[PDB]
Amino acid sequence: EDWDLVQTLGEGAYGEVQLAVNRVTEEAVAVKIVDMKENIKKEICINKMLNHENVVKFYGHRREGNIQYLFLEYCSGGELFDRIEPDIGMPEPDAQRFFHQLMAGVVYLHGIGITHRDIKPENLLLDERDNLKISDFGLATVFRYNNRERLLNKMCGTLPYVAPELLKRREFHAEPVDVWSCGIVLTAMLAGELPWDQPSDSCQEYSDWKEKKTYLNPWKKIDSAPLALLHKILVENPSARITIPDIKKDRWYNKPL
Ligand SMILES: CN(CCO)c1ncnc2oc(-c3ccccc3)c(-c3ccccc3)c12
Repeated sequence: EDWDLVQTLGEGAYGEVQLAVNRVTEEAVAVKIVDMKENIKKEICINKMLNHENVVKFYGHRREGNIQYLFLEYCSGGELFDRIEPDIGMPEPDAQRFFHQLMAGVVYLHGIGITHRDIKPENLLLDERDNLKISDFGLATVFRYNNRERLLNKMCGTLPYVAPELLKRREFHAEPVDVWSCGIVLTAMLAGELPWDQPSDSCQEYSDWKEKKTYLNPWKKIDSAPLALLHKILVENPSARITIPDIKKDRWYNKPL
């Protein structure tokens, strides 16, 4: 149980992720390396609640002086982001499959009162069977406790995926915001492109979308069935926006491919 550090698998703010393999049992893991010179105690506290096949497995922590260590399931398939060919995307049947799994993961987190708050292709990893795994709970927080919803007010995430209500509202519900980001993801997957830099009335592309101008990119690359689902998800008003139970009833979602 001396995981030795075979190779860097990436970098970041915090620090890096190493491919730590055992040498006796040879069991691979991803290890997160975080120079504390928070946040870390919340991400662990959260990683400790999680158990699901579309959520990235948490194994342990190790304080070790100045550097925190997170032993997390290894995803040798890499990021969904690299399965998205620019300007093209991917085959509709692969996208549907990744959406299915993504929704199973999100349902699961929401079910236990947790919101991820930064859903994007970069944070969706793929194992060697290409199974989608939600990764990175550093922006993640509790929106439900003792069966009692708390609204959010900390603005965070990544702007091209963030829902309009969180740029414009003092406080807002957690669940629609993940719902929106999942639809920006789906768009990326079917088009190879992000529609806007941000969902704000000062962004031409976003104003073009609200005006149902879907003869522009990205939308013209998207077949009508998935596009009608995107019409229900990317609803500006978070109360009018589609919920996950209803996403699961939608025609494209249930289309055999
Ligand atoms: C990024 N985290 C930690 C979050 O769980 C990972 N976790 C668990 N397994 C993983 O496999 C990877 C990975 C897989 C293939 C190539 C490169 C990396 C990565 C990876 C991804 C990007 C950057 C850094 C690392 C990864």
